[PDB]
Amino acid sequence: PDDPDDPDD
Ligand code: NA
Ligand code: NA
Ligand code: NA
Repeated sequence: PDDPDDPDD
């Protein structure tokens, strides 16, 4: 969730 390019984060 913290990383707008990474659906898992
Ligand atoms: Na994300
Ligand atoms: Na950030
Ligand atoms: Na990233």
